[PDB]
Amino acid sequence: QMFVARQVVTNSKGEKVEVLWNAQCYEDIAQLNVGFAPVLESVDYHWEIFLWA
Amino acid sequence: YDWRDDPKVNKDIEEDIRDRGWHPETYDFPYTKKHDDWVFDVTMPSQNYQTDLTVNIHPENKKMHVMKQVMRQSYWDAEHDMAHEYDYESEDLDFQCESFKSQHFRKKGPISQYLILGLLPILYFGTEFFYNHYPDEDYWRVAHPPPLDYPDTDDTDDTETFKDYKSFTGRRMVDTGIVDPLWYDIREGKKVYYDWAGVNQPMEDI
Amino acid sequence: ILKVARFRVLKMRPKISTSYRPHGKWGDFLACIIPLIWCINILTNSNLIL
Amino acid sequence: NYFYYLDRIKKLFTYLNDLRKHILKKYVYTINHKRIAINYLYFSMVTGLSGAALATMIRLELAHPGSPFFKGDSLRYLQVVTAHGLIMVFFVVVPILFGGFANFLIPYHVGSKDVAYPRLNSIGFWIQPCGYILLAKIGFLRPQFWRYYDKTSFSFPFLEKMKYNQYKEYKNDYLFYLDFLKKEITDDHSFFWKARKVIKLPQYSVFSFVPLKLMMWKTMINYPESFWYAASRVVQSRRKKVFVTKCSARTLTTAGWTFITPFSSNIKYTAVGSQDILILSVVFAGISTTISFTNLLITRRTLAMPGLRHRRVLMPFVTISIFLTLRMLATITPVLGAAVIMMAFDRHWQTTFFEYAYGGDPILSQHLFWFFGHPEVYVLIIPTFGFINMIVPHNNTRRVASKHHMIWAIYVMAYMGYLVWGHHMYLVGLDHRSRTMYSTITIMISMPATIKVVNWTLSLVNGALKIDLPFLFSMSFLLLFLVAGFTGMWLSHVSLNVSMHDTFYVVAHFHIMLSGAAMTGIFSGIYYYFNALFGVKYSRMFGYMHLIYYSGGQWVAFVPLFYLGFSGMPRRIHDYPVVFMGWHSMSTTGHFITLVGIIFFFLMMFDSHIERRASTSTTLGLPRWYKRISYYIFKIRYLQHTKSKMNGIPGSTVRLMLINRHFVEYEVYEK
Amino acid sequence: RYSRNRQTYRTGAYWCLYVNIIAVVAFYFWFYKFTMNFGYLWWLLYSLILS
Amino acid sequence: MFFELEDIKRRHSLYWDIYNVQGWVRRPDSTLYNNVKRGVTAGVVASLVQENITALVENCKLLATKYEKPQNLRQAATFMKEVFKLENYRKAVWNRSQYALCIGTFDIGARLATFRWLNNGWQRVFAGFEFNFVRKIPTTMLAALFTAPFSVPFELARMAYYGDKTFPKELQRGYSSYLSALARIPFEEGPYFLFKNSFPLIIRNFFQTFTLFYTYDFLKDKASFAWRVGEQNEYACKMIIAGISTYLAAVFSYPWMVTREMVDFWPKVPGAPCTFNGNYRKAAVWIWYHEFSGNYFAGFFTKYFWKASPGMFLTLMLADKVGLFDQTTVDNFGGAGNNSWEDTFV
Ligand SMILES: CCCCCCCCCCCCCCCCCC(=O)OC[C@H](COP(=O)([O-])OCC(O)COP(=O)([O-])OC[C@@H](COC(=O)CCCCCCCCCCCCCCCCC)OC(=O)CCCCCCCCCCCCCCCCC)OC(=O)CCCCCCCCCCCCCCCCC
Ligand SMILES: CCCCCCCCCCCCCCCCCC(=O)OC[C@H](COP(=O)([O-])OCC(O)COP(=O)([O-])OC[C@@H](COC(=O)CCCCCCCCCCCCCCCCC)OC(=O)CCCCCCCCCCCCCCCCC)OC(=O)CCCCCCCCCCCCCCCCC
Ligand SMILES: CCCCCCCCCCCCCCCCCC(=O)OC[C@H](COP(=O)([O-])OCC(O)COP(=O)([O-])OC[C@@H](COC(=O)CCCCCCCCCCCCCCCCC)OC(=O)CCCCCCCCCCCCCCCCC)OC(=O)CCCCCCCCCCCCCCCCC
Ligand SMILES: CCCCCCCCCCCCCCCCCC(=O)OC[C@H](COP(=O)([O-])OCC(O)COP(=O)([O-])OC[C@@H](COC(=O)CCCCCCCCCCCCCCCCC)OC(=O)CCCCCCCCCCCCCCCCC)OC(=O)CCCCCCCCCCCCCCCCC
Ligand code: HEA
Ligand code: HEA
Ligand SMILES: CCCCCCCCCCCCCCCCCC(=O)OC[C@H](COP(=O)(O)OCCN)OC(=O)CCCCCCCCCCCCCCCCC
Ligand SMILES: CCCCCCCCCCCCCCCCCC(=O)OC[C@H](COP(=O)(O)OCCN)OC(=O)CCCCCCCCCCCCCCCCC
Ligand SMILES: [Ca+2]
Ligand SMILES: [Cu+2]
Ligand SMILES: [Mg+2]
Repeated sequence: QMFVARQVVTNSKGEKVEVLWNAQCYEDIAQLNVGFAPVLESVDYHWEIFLWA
Repeated sequence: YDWRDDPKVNKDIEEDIRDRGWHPETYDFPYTKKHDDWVFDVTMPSQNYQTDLTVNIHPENKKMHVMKQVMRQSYWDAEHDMAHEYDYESEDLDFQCESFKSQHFRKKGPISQYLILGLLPILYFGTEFFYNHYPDEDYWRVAHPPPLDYPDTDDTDDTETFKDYKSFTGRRMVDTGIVDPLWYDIREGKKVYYDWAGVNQPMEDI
Repeated sequence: ILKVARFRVLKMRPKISTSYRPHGKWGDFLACIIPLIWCINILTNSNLIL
Repeated sequence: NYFYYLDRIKKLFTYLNDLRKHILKKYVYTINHKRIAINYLYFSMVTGLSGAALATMIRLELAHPGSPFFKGDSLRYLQVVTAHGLIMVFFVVVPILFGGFANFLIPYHVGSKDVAYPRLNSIGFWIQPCGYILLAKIGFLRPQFWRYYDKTSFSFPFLEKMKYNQYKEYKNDYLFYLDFLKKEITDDHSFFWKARKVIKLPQYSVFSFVPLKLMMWKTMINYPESFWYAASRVVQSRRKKVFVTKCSARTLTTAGWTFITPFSSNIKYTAVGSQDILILSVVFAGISTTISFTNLLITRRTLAMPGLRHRRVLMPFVTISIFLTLRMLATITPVLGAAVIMMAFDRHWQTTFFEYAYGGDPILSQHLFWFFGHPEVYVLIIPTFGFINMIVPHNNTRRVASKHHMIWAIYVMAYMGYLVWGHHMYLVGLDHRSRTMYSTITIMISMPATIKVVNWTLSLVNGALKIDLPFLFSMSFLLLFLVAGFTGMWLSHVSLNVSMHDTFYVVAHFHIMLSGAAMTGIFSGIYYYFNALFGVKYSRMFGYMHLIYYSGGQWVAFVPLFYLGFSGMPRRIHDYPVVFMGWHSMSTTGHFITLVGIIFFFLMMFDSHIERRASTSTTLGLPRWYKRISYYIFKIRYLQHTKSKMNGIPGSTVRLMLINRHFVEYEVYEK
Repeated sequence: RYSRNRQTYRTGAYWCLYVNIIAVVAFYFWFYKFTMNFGYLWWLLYSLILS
Repeated sequence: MFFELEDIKRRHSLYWDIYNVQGWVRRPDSTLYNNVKRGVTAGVVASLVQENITALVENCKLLATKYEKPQNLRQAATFMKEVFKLENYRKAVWNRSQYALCIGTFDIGARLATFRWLNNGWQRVFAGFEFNFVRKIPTTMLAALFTAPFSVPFELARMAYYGDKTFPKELQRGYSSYLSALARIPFEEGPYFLFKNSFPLIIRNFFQTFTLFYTYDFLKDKASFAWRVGEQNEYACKMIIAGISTYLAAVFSYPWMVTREMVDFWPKVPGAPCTFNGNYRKAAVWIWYHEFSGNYFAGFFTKYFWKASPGMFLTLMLADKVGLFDQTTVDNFGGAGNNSWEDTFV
């Protein structure tokens, strides 16, 4: 639920960089699963969507 | 350490099979534990047999493994959560700290009140009608016909109706069939409805 | 209804919807013929009775 | 220590006090939008149960002729009907949508830490209960509280003050006080009740008929209560007849939720009491709506995330509909407030605003009320479309069909509903020019609804369907809405409207609209945001039961009402011709089926909380398969997850052999 | 951009409670003439007195 | 006075209502003897047919497992004749007829008697459809719970009798018949041998009886408009309603009976604890909370449907015929309908 895939791509400057594909939601942050574990389940429930405003 | 709280030692603790492998007390808040990964050797062999002519995969012969229960939702720790949410009034600056652990996470708690939640329509309607006796105290009571000539003749009119039915005009009307047959008999001081009248007998006068 | 219930489920024949945004411009006008006919019939009958 | 148990009890007391403080801080004094929305949802559940109880009362009264429920209380029935309508309109759908759903979703869909006015949001939440109670308990509460068998003659003489009026003059003029005292005492400081029963006893020339409870003053002197116990239900005599009046004052009634004048605005017909309470509560709810839409609109305008300040398209359809409805409410609320204030002035100060005798215009009241009333129902309905418009794409893994066109259709409906308020006043006697204009615009309104219907239908084709309970609720909502709008369009027929005005056909139409579509969309949104609201997944079994029973009850309840309307049954009538018994029984059965569906919904919530299982997103992090690479990723992860979930059940061969050789009951053996 | 905002409104909650009380009591007294008999549930009045 | 709790008896005064109908009035036919007799008759008649059908189907399967299944009508006829003349079939028919006599008299009869006792008095609306079926719901639930465990002892006795026949001569009890086995088991293994771990059977019986009786009673009155206004065939409508009722009963009852397969018959992982700890209640809870219905709905017809549904359908039809679902309906504006005749025509 954090990243749905990853790739390693060599940029024009010759350096290899990692690109991660974030999990997405259909226009609904409420439906978006905000987590910090490689888990599909929606474990974390946040009362404050924007903790730091 | 207390063995009374240890399921392995204390046999009086009823294990919940539906929560096997999930320990809410071990959650991180935010949860940062990985419990799912690539799994093979169940139906798809982990080794390589694409070009093995002498080996053919039979997925039907799937060996049974340990049941994987769905993840249990986090359970609240009352003291820890209360301490975390507690803030000192005139001793704490009004601000939000950088650390994300200060986020207020929702943790499921006691489930008893949800029984009343589920039964609320029954409870609410009972309070509305039975408890408040709405619209009146007689609507929900088992129906009883009035006693003979009770409360007054002008309202009951049992004797006059009986005489009319027993009279020539009453018999002629019954023969016509527009008027249904009499439904009660005046016994020795009491009125008794016939079993086919589909009503209870009048309540006793005491 | 039959097509959706028989083939559009993930099990049978899901379709990769690659379209980003809609592009209809006059489909509303084309569709509104039927409600237009409904309104015309209603007006005709009502006025004839009136 | 000698007080270990006491120490444990002290710890328990400290824990309880800390928990009390924590609960007060987190759920009572909090300004969090999500918590406010959850409390709004619970209050909405309570108010919906109250409305369901009122509807049950109405259906029981209408079950068969003869008033089996109210037993002749036409005024009480009218009050109950008005309470039901007002509670359902202003205190169920509005709290659900603009109270819970709006407060929960708008911050998510605009990117704001909190609403622009957290204080106003909390105030709007905490203000509802008073209005809810006022509009809900009128059926129970009457100015004439006492029942028909209460002997008020045993208590009123104590309240009478003219008895001692003679002493008032001498309390200030002592000159002739002695002469007054020298008079003859007849009834000074004494009460005498005339005989209530014929008594023939030559022995006694006078008989006592004083109340039994008032017989002895030794207990009355120190009792700090009014003398109503003596008159309260002290006689066994009763008359169980429908024609026996239960309320002496025939004017203690209500003029419905429409507030038709001069019936509503003249005390001669609707006396002081529930009518005035409803007037003031309507003004109160108007001000509450003022606060609510001010807070929400300013939140959107000032705290929307960069990039979504003006792009209405990008926001989810529910949020767009909510904002449009808030703008409509802002436009229309002052008109209703002014009309209600004028009604109050006519009732109390007798300003004769609606009295034709000296320039009053009774039809002006209807104009002003309906000008807000039709936009009110449009406000109620518009947010319901967003639920389906969001759910169908989510489960179909496909973009919604013509989102821009649907937005423009809802907008055109919203800002053209301001010129059709007279379709509720066709027969009032307005000029044919205005009548024709209203009819024409009303029939024209049908087109955007057809546009939305075709867009909904096209959203279900050529996609990856993921059947779910919200999807089934959306399908039921569409099925109900089609018939609802068709019946409304039929009502738009002027000639048919003449016969169908104030009949049960309109009742059936607007019930199929509100109770069907709005409630189905509300339940669909509830099941769509169950994880976001309660934090746990719902129970699909009780969810399916609730869906089936609720939809069936709605259909069975509100389809026979069309037959009743065609037959010609008027509205707001508790006793009707015998020829409607069957369809009224069907309607009551449908209502009870709907109640069973509500029971199933509550059991669904209870079972979901019992299960307390973490929810998993169905999209798996890939809402849209815009590319074949995304499709492959989703397929791989989905197959892996299915294998993991099936890891605990036997293989196909084992299951088949067990099923085949399960039977073990034979008689003879040894081959 | 906005400065830190207080996360609780106790005075607001109590003001709303008072608004509800005023609405209910005033409407009942003016139009129904009914005043709640606090002595019927004497233990809530005693709860106030004790508090 | 007699013990710690006192059953205080109190007298009351006269009270009456405008309407004396559409409430609860005990029918004269609702008595212990008559209700029990009708229920026993219907249950026995249904159970005989159900068990005969079960025996015939099982013997057909037994014959087909060794011989090719019929290819045409003539082959089917000879196959059926051979099944009928099979020695095992006759003994199975006799034993299962005894089992049906035991079941229909003590379980289905008890269910019908309790249902009649608790729901006879619910009058219906004259010239209308009965509303407030929520009032009947508690009665049906009470009857179902009361009569649910009346079949587990007989079923366990049957299972023990059939499982004893397949042991060697040394370890075989040697039960003469099902009745002998039932009479002997309580004194040999004890009464609890016929009730241990009875949750699957009890829940199956409850979810069968409740959702059969209540659903049939509800439908037979609510769908009556078909033959009351549409002039449809009342018997055909009742047959369709009974079919729907029995199908719903089978659907709601089979999943709970599937617990037996999951707990005992599914292979156990070597070294790991039992997935359900051998607790049928926990297995049923897992089934209830399981996401996929088909997993535990597999084998619905090959295992349970044709062993349970026909009996329930026949029981419903026989109960309707005898009159266990017949309610009393009288006009509410008639002489006995209401106590206020001054407004019935005015
Ligand atoms: C020692 C004493 C204690 C001192 C310590 C401190 C005490 C603090 C007390 C604080 C009190 C706060 C206010 C309380 C309000 C309570 C209301 C209530 O329930 O009243 C009815 C209540 C019960 O009556 P009831 O018949 O059951 O019900 C009422 C009837 O239904 C209808 O009845 P009614 O029609 O008569 O209506 C009256 C009713 C209201 O009923 C209604 O509902 C009717 C309302 C009608 C409203 C009409 C208008 C509509 C409203 C809006 C109008 C404006 C418009 C608004 C909208 C805008 C429009 C533009 O309210 C009242 O009774 C008024 C209050 C009575 C006086 C109480 C004051 C106590 C002292 C306060 C100050 C203390 C500090 C002093 C300084 C100390 C240091 C030196 O009566 C009482 O007052 C009894 C309780 C009294 C408690 C006194 C204080 C506690 C001590 C008790 C003695 C214990 C022993 C002590 C020993 C000491 C040894 C050392
Ligand atoms: C009428 C009321 C109507 C109310 C309507 C309400 C409607 C709305 C609500 C509806 C839902 C209600 C749910 C209630 C809670 C259910 C909880 C649950 O599922 O777990 C319990 C329990 C779980 O236990 P466990 O520890 O998980 O063990 C699992 C084993 O597989 C199974 O456990 P086990 O193998 O360890 O034990 C099985 C049980 C087997 O026991 C039975 O079959 C007896 C029936 C009740 C069993 C219920 C389980 C035990 C509960 C505690 C003890 C109950 C005592 C008897 C009942 C009265 C007290 C409640 O064994 C015993 O407890 C002792 C048996 C002793 C040998 C047999 C002797 C019988 C008496 C013979 C002499 C007297 C009669 C003849 C002579 C008369 C004088 C001439 O599951 C069950 O036993 C079945 C539950 C089925 C639930 C579905 C709905 C049907 C419920 C039927 C129960 C009542 C039957 C009729 C008797 C009561 C009324 C007269
Ligand atoms: C009216 C619609 C208007 C809008 C149209 C829009 C465009 C077309 C519709 C959209 C596409 C829908 C496609 C549905 C079929 C999907 C494939 C299939 O064959 O299904 C098996 C499929 C499971 O197969 P699987 O995934 O291979 O199973 C493996 C695992 O076991 C995994 O299994 P699981 O964990 O998912 O659990 C499955 C379990 C748990 O799920 C349930 O038990 C579902 C409960 C649904 C209740 C609501 C439906 C109505 C119930 C009866 C009410 C009486 C009046 C009915 C007629 C008038 C009202 C519609 O259900 C079952 O055991 C099997 C369900 C029965 C399948 C029926 C076969 C025919 C389907 C084709 C359409 C039939 C239309 C006739 C009416 C419906 C007949 C059933 O079931 C589903 O995916 C769930 C949906 C099943 C059908 C119900 C939904 C469609 C009807 C919506 C009605 C909306 C109004 C509701 C209120 C009515 C008040 C009176
Ligand atoms: C108001 C308008 C309403 C419109 C909507 C309703 C109309 C239909 C809509 C369209 C859907 C139906 C058409 C397509 C499917 C048709 C069925 C099919 O192909 O599957 C065959 C299948 C048989 O098994 P199989 O799949 O061939 O497997 C054979 C294997 O070798 C061995 O099998 P196994 O043991 O391994 O078990 C395999 C079993 C696995 O087990 C299951 O999955 C069983 C559970 C299935 C889901 C149950 C919930 C959903 C359905 C109910 C709610 C929606 C409908 C509401 C209807 C309201 C009333 C109109 O597989 C299935 O059965 C699953 C697929 C078929 C059933 C589910 C999908 C179709 C929907 C249900 C159709 C039947 C409705 C019956 C009446 C319902 C009344 C409420 O199902 C049936 O044959 C059952 C229906 C027929 C029952 C007839 C007898 C009923 C009364 C008892 C009589 C007892 C004897 C006495 C007779 C006396 C005569 C005078
Ligand atoms: C949510 C509430 C709501 C909604 C959305 C509507 C929507 C509409 N209403 Fe209604 N209405 C009410 C609630 C509502 N109404 C209430 C409560 C009253 C009475 C108030 C009172 O007096 O108490 C009322 C009264 C009312 C009247 C007065 C009747 C009378 O007094 O005699 C009229 C007259 O035209 C009318 C018309 C319409 C029209 C044209 C729509 C349009 O918006 C509908 C447009 C949609 C369509 C026309 C759908 C098109 C159909 C399909 C695409 C399906 C076709 C399929 C088949 C034919 C099989 N309404
Ligand atoms: C939203 C508006 C709404 C809703 C939902 C309903 C729902 C119902 N209504 Fe009503 N009704 C009106 C608005 C509404 N009504 C209006 C405006 C009038 C006109 C009054 C007048 O003119 O005087 C009226 C009039 C009216 C009459 C006419 C009485 C008469 O004229 O004599 C009848 C008669 O049976 C009736 C019956 C019903 C029934 C059986 C339901 C059933 O659908 C009720 C079942 C219950 C629900 C549908 C809601 C249950 C709520 C929950 C379970 C909580 C949900 C909470 C969350 C999801 C968080 N209504
Ligand atoms: C969505 C939910 C509501 C569904 C609709 C309900 C409508 C009626 C109101 C019932 C509310 C509670 C639910 C009870 C359902 C089962 C009982 C029932 O429906 O009662 C009806 C029936 C009496 O009705 P009847 O006499 O037939 O009416 C016509 C008479 N001419 O009575 C009987 O059959 C006898 C039943 C006896 C037991 C009933 C117990 C009810 C308890 C309710 C909760 C009480 C809470 C009290 C809280 C107190 C707090 C201090
Ligand atoms: C009752 C209304 C309230 C309940 C909800 C209604 C929802 C309506 C949705 C539209 C589609 C369903 C068809 C319409 C409803 C059922 C028919 C009806 O309302 O009954 C009236 C009709 C006969 O009426 P009429 O011809 O005017 O009689 C005059 C006599 N001199 O009667 C008939 O001709 C009988 C037709 C019965 C059809 C029932 C179909 C729905 C029930 C579930 C499926 C039943 C399947 C089995 C049917 C077996 C029939 C033998
Ligand atoms: Ca009536
Ligand atoms: Cu309108
Ligand atoms: Mg009118």
